[PDB]
Amino acid sequence: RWQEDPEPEDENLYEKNPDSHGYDKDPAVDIWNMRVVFFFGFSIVLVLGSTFVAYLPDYRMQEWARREAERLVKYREAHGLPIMESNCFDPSKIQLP
Amino acid sequence: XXXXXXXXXXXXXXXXXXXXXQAERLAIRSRLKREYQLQYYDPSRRGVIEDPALVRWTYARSANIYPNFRPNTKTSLLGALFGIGPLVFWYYVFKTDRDRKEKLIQEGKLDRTFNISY
Amino acid sequence: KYIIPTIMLMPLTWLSKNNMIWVNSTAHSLLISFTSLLLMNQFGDNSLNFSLLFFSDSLSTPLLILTMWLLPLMLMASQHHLSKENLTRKKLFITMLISLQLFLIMTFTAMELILFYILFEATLVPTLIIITRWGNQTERLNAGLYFLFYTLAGSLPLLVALIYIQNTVGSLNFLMLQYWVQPVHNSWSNVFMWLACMMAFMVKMPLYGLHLWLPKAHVEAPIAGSMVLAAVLLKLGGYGMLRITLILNPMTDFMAYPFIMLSLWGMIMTSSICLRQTDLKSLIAYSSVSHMALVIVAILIQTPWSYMGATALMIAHGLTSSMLFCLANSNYERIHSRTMILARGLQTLLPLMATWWLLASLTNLALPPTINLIGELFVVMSTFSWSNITIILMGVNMVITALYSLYMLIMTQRGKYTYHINNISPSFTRENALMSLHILPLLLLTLNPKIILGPLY
Amino acid sequence: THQQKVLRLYKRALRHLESWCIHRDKYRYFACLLRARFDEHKNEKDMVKATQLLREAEEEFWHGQHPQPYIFPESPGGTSYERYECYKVPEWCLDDWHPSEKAMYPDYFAKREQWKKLRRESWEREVXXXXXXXXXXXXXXXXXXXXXXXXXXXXXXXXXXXXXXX
Amino acid sequence: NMFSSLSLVTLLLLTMPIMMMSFNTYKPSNYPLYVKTAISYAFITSMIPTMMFIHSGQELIISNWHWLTIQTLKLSLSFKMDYFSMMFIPVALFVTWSIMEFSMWYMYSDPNINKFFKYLLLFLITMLILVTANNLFQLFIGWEGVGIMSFLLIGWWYGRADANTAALQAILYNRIGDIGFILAMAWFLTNLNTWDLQQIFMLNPSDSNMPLIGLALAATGKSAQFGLHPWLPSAMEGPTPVSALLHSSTMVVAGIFLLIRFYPLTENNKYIQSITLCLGAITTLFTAMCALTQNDIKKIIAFSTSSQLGLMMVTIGINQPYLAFLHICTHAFFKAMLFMCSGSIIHSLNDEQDIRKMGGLFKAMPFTTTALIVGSLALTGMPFLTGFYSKDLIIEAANTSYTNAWALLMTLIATSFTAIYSTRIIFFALLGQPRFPTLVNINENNPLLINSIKRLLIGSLFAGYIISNNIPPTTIPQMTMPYYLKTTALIVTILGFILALEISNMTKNLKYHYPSNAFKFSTLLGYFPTIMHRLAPYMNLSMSQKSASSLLDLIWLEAILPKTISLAQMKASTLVTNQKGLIKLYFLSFLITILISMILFNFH
Amino acid sequence: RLFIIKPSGFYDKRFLKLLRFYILLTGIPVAIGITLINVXXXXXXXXXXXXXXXXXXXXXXXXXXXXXXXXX
Amino acid sequence: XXXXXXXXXXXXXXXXXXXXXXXXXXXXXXXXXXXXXXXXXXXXXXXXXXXXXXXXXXXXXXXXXXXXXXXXCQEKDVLCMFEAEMQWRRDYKVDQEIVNIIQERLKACQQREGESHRQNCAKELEQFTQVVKAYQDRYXXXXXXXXXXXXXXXXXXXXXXXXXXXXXX
Amino acid sequence: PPLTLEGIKDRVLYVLKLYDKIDPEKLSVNSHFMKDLGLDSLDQVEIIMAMEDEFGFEIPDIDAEKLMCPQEIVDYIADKKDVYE
Repeated sequence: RWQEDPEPEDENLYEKNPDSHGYDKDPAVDIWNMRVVFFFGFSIVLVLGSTFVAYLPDYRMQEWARREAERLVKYREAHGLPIMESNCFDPSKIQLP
Repeated sequence: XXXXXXXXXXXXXXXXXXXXXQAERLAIRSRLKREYQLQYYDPSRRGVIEDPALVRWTYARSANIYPNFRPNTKTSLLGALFGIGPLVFWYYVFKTDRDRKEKLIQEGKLDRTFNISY
Repeated sequence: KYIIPTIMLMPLTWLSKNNMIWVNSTAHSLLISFTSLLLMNQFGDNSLNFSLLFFSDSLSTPLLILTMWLLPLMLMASQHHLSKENLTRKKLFITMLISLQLFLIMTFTAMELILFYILFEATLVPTLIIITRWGNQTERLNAGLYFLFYTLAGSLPLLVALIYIQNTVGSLNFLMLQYWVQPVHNSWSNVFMWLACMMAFMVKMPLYGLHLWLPKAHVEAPIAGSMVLAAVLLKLGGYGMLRITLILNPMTDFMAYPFIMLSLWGMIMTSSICLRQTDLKSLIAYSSVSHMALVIVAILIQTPWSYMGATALMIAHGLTSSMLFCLANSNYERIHSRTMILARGLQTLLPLMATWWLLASLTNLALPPTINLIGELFVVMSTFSWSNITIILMGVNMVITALYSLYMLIMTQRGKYTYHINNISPSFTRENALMSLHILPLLLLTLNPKIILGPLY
Repeated sequence: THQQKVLRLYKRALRHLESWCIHRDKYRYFACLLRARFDEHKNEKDMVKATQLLREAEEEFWHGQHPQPYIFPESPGGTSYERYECYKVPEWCLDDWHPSEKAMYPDYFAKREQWKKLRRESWEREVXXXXXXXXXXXXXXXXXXXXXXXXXXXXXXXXXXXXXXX
Repeated sequence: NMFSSLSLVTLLLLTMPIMMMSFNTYKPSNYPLYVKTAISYAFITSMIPTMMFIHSGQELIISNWHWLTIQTLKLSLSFKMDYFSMMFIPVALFVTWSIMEFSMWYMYSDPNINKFFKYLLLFLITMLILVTANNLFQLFIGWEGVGIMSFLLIGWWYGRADANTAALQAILYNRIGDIGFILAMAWFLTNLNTWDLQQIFMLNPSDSNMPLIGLALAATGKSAQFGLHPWLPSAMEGPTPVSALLHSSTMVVAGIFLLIRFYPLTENNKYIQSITLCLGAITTLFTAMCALTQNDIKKIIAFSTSSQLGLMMVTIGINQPYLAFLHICTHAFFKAMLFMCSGSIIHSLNDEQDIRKMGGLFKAMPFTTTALIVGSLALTGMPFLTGFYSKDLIIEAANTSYTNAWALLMTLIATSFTAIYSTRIIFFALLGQPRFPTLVNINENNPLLINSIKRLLIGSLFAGYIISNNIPPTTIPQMTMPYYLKTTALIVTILGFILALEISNMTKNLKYHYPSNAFKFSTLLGYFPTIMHRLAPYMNLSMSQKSASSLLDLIWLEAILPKTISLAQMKASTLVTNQKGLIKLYFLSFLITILISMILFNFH
Repeated sequence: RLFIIKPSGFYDKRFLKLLRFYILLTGIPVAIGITLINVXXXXXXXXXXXXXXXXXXXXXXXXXXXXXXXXX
Repeated sequence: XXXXXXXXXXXXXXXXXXXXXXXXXXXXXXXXXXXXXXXXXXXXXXXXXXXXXXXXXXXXXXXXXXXXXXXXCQEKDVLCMFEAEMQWRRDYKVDQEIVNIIQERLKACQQREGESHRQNCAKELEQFTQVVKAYQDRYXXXXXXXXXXXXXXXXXXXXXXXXXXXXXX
Repeated sequence: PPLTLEGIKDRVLYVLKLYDKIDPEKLSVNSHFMKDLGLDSLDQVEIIMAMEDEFGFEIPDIDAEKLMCPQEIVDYIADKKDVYE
């Protein structure tokens, strides 16, 4: 015996008493939510946010290193023999053993 | 799996036992179809039908695991040799490649001068 | 900057009137998610600390942006569910997402290991309440108890491991301070110290052994299908393996050798099962094992190239598998079963959703450079420098990654559904809007993947 | 039934003959040779001899069984358009069309509304007629035809109605 | 200066309907007409830079969209316009120019008429990137992009059965071909830091690991060959203009195209030279054999692509990249006609795809039947019918080499074997008494058909004049043996046609010949559906169900848990249900506890 | 003339129009974004005199819009 | 400009003597398209450059030099090692794009010559082999993930190997 | 091309008239081939095979026993192929 346990109802919005909606009940709340503020974040974060991402604020010295490398190539080629790296960041270290 | 001759119409007799055998199979087939027929031809429904065959089919793989595997004997133990066994198989494959690679770096160079990435 | 406005979302849902609620929770979350792409992106050669060690800066973690992307996305599909029940039940399970997001922001930002630990395990508590309740099918407890007794069984060894490091070597804290860390001498006492640091991020990052935690949580649906994406956030939420292996044990890789092979077989065998499986949610549950296993292989190699693909895969998987679960949810609220064979029919019944079904399935394959190709390709290239034999096994995996997603397509691209009569409306505006908000960020990462793949890039 | 098994074998024999021969005049010639083989044993009726003939009929036929036979254009199984150019749309997704779009072509909607009202009203009468048939189990093989002519509709209404068209 | 500018125009013109695909401006019924007009001016804008290339000028451009700055790398959307790449663009565009306007006639008055053109445009762009690929990462965008768009094209018709697997297999065998391709990607980075295609021309290392386990393994996925080729007959299940492009010019070239572009590597290494011809030797007969027995209008031409591809694999083994693309550029005109003119028959006489039922006489449909005569004879060794300028140059060069002798003898049988299946379109279906497919069948020539085949007829005859003379060659092979090498290319076509005419007419007349029951045919399909459609999917799924799922994934990997749960509950029950109350029992145990601390423990 | 096949169409086509309406709404500053390169100066590379390292923006290159975001 | 080597000067001159026909189809179309949509594009580019008027030069490149050697101050100190490791990470990011320039020097040779390939140039081939081989030993490659604390060990391992070979010879 | 109800009946009658073995004057369309017209047990299946080749080639083996009369066979072929609106 179930007594009260047998209770189930099939519910679907579809078109019946909704016209055309996404949120359940109230036509006034649905249009102002599902079509306005649902699409306002779709317009700001995706379209106005696309300008940022990586383009514009340099981003971890990606563009800076290009101009920095080019000026060091022409200077070292004119004066020194070794190009860029040969024995870098170590000069007169305190022995080995 | 297939035999020497493909089964399609081979080895079939009328007799008397086979005549009653078809009567048994068509009786259940019509019994399970009529309960579908009464549920299909009505506009008041709207909803996907359950059917006891497909629910038990999904339950056969997702569940019924621990009620099973109580007589393991030897067939279950042979599956473990095909289970954790291949991990031991590849363990000596990669290890022989490491002894080949590590020796070449220290003496008699094999790595190219053009290599720099990773 | 990020904590405090996120905490102010808690009184927002409770103070607002009964008719609204869902409008305020979605709109205010979208404007906060805008500021994440505004301030966090700025970095130098080595990423400089934010402030005091309450919440710190990001060095190699733009994965916070993904959590901010799913911050409103999880609230969208949870509209069809929970609507039948009381207003207090709605207000609780919206705030449990906010509490999840509160702890999730704290995990990625804070450059720590001691305080990071009490945020890693702290994410398990809100998810436990979400998974155990609102389960459509039974055996909720055979997934709820499994959710803790797998993670906490592996993560509680961090208390004996992390504190042992700071008691001998200065303090863990900033990680930027951690140059004090000396290479391991490789002793039998140090064997279980390495294992205790790993095992916590061997459960949440699923291998082949102790992987059963994951598919049980996905099949037994928490709420509809959008709370399943929070479990996807926990796979990538176990990012501490990027921090422990790099700093705490850099010389140790001899003990990594068997654990690479354990994850290597969690690629062929995990893809084999995902071919004859009946449940549609299970087909995404086992595909999520293989994609995260690729990260596991990459981390343990420790080459600078592997991390570039590993960090990319964390973002790649988090927006593609979550996209796949939304497609599973879009059929779950119409047919009311997780069965693949029963729910069969696209274009004839679901016209515009079928194109979303394509783009989600094609991302499991190697598409023209989006993020999934970029993420996977570095790992394959890194494995060859590790050992030449790998691509013979890795190539077989590439065959069944097609079978991961084309089998999902074929069993939906058939003009049948004779037994079915429901699913009249194909997509009620937001249903397709969910699918667009998952794919269009991946399409924007085609132009700039430098923001996504960045561990010293 | 023995008679149906001979009919099924003869139907397959002619349709498999066209795979070997090229021209239609040779097809007509070889068909006459096949008829002479069957007519010699057709006159004599036996329970043992004819059943042994049917089992031996599979032999020789199986020796030349796969030359990739012509499986027709629009035919079940085989090759070349089995479900292709016949996808169409079921009648279940007909009522799903929302207003503004439903207003276009009003004759198609008004005629369908009159037909749906007839199917809904006759569904209660057909349900009693289906259980009126004597079986006292559920059903036997095929569906029973209606005896009443005044009400019409023989149990199934959406069986013949609503079908795919190329 | 204009060479670099006009090269982007051809790429931008094809993306303009994709720009208008997302609403933009409304186009009812004119959307299929808009694609036709887009490719028409794309052909004219591609003809001008080729005219510059005959004179002088070679430019390779980057768009400065370098999305990767990861570890000593720059990867922009690069466009290579060098020789093999430059010549292929206007050839491939002219092939599409007819096929896309053929889709106005075939598949007419369909609800999904717009979507049909949509995926074909992406199918055109992805190949054009692969042709103009200057980076190895840029190479993947095309090589996978064409193989991924084939799913929506082969499985275009919404098939309830068999049609979905036809599109599935096309990627499935391609992904086994991917095993080598991504291995060729990973080897390239580990050995050379540059990663791009511009490196290997300088400081080239002698290694057999790269092209064999790599490019040759990628040549089995795309181009089909011998390794995996059961996806070719299944591809015919899709619409007729779709099956035309995937077999004449587009999908077919992608496999061999890689081997032509990397030509200094094949010349230096001798171990690759042998295996390229060893794989090419089996392709020549085995695929040509399947063309004899199989009797379906579409499926006969489907197997003929791979037999012609057998000669395309020989050119790689002979170390001549210059003669390699010359065959494919003429092959683009050979089978753009033959796949489509046969498709005109299928649409006319109801919907018949069998040669046995079809009996379209030369007098009945004169416009389509004349194209079948030109198309079929052009494949065979004909002195001026565009065959001599493509096919005959391969055979003559193959005779004078240090390479395999058995491979050379096997190719000579294939050159005579071309006449057998080509006559099986003429003598079997076109020629003789009509087979009568249906009672009262309507067959009529449309104005769309006339202004398409006639435009292809000029391209299928004048190809041997324009392409051969304009492109500068390297090293002439024709010098020795007037009968053994030079005449042998033409004599095989003559002796092949005579042997085919005697073999076909004997069964055609017959009368009282009687077809035999017993035959030695390993020829019906090549017995690949018995191993790749029956055995290989079974073996991958039996190891998935008898093993893995029913052993590891649900039992043995879960077996660690009852060791910590069921054994824990067993140990729990021995501390709860134990002692049925009684103060006596608990105090009996307290006697022992003191004795443990005093005697069993050393502490005091 | 025929009744033809049936799709929701109304729910499908409206979604694409509602999507495009909000792309075009924020497509106006995209159109202004092109003219900002046109009217205002884009980039200049020159050796700076020792006085100040950062003013408004510390390092400005390519686009002028980079400096406007650097201030806030 | 300046940094890039390139070729000296390209010849490229047409005589056109054999066969009149229609002069030259390639030259007639080049002259036509120069006035149709090339001169019009040049006029619009000049109009936008003139409309700029006021232009900001700005700092562009930052200095940041030396700031003490990393292999001098040690014994684990937060105040000293932090700025020293910053210098090493700057140089490592610069060295990544130094290789890229030398890489593109070889790319320029392959594009310009084509047929010659290895017979000519030689200087760019030698420049590539010298830098990359030194880059493999000093910066990462075999030294796993990028860390300046581990970089001193890689230099010491090379110094110990060179001293062991010098003692024997 | 579309098929008409009057056209499908005329097309089936034209094939039945040229049968040679069956009399054209004795049977028209309404008369059954099972009892009224001279047709054997093997002849009934052969007549159905010739009719399928002329029209749209679709004939089930199980439904072959149900169709015997030329009037019923013309209606069954038109219903399966969807003819006359």
